[PDB]
Amino acid sequence: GNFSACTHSFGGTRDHDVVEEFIGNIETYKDVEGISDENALKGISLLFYGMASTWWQGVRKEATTWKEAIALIREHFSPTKPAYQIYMEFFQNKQDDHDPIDTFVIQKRALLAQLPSGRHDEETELDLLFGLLNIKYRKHISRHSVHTFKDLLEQGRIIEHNN
Amino acid sequence: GKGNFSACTHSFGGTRDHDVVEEFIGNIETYKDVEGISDENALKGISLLFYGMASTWWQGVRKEATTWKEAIALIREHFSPTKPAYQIYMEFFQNKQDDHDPIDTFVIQKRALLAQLPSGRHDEETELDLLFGLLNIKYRKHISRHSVHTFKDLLEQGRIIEHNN
Ligand SMILES: [Cl-]
Ligand SMILES: [Cl-]
Ligand SMILES: [Cl-]
Ligand code: NA
Ligand code: NA
Repeated sequence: GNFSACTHSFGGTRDHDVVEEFIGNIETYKDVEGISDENALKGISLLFYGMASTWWQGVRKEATTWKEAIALIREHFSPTKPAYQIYMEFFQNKQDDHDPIDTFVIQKRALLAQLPSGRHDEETELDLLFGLLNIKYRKHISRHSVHTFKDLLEQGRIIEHNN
Repeated sequence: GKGNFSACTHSFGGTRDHDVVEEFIGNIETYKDVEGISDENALKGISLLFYGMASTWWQGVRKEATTWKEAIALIREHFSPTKPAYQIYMEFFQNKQDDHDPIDTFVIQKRALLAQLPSGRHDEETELDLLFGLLNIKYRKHISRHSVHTFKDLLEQGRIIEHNN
């Protein structure tokens, strides 16, 4: 009753649906066979082979609960762009002299939409963006004069129309 | 009785001092409450409370302040001397860790900026995400993002690399 009879296995395939299917299968097996969280944690290494086994050897001390073991599998194997990479790319290029504010804001908010969904509110997102705006706009627009991207775009478009 | 600030003894000239701003806001909130002035009327009468730079400032922003609450938030935002968050982020991302900057002084310079943002805005995981891309390849070869959870972990692992090299 520790997964020694379980026919599900995971080798480290970096495929979201494969990871969710595996996690779903072992949660079901655990529930149907009446395995405790503590025993599921002590037996989970029986379900890994290849790269997943080498991986588990490296992280198992971090998994103090069954729930943390499941979170480690999702975090490590479900593929995503690392947040640190998104921030670096966000700060890599300032707004050009001839790039209008709408397309500049679209591209930047597109990078912000790659970060975890609940992490930043619109105020924080505006703070991240505001320093990259062209000096042409910041001469007219105080950070304290805008609360939303829509406020910023409304003032920026007026500036563009008056050139 | 009063419907305006004509009997208020408090005024603000634009001193960029957090304690002065909070004292002024507290004093006009007390007067407003004692005289039973509504939010809407306090906003219509607020210009009497400003002189000098604060008067010129208010002339320039008053259209943005559609409520008393928004007026008070604009005073706090404009007169509390702080580096604005957007400038903190730009300065943070301006310099990568050089080949000769060790982990202690790199982390200290970056924490000096992060400590100027609102205390509850970013948890340590988010602060490490902001930092990690700026770390020199000397550290990133040996230190995986998934392997550090705290600045203490990062400092401990970076010092081992330095002790070896
Ligand atoms: Cl079993
Ligand atoms: Cl006062
Ligand atoms: Cl501060
Ligand atoms: Na302005
Ligand atoms: Na407003």
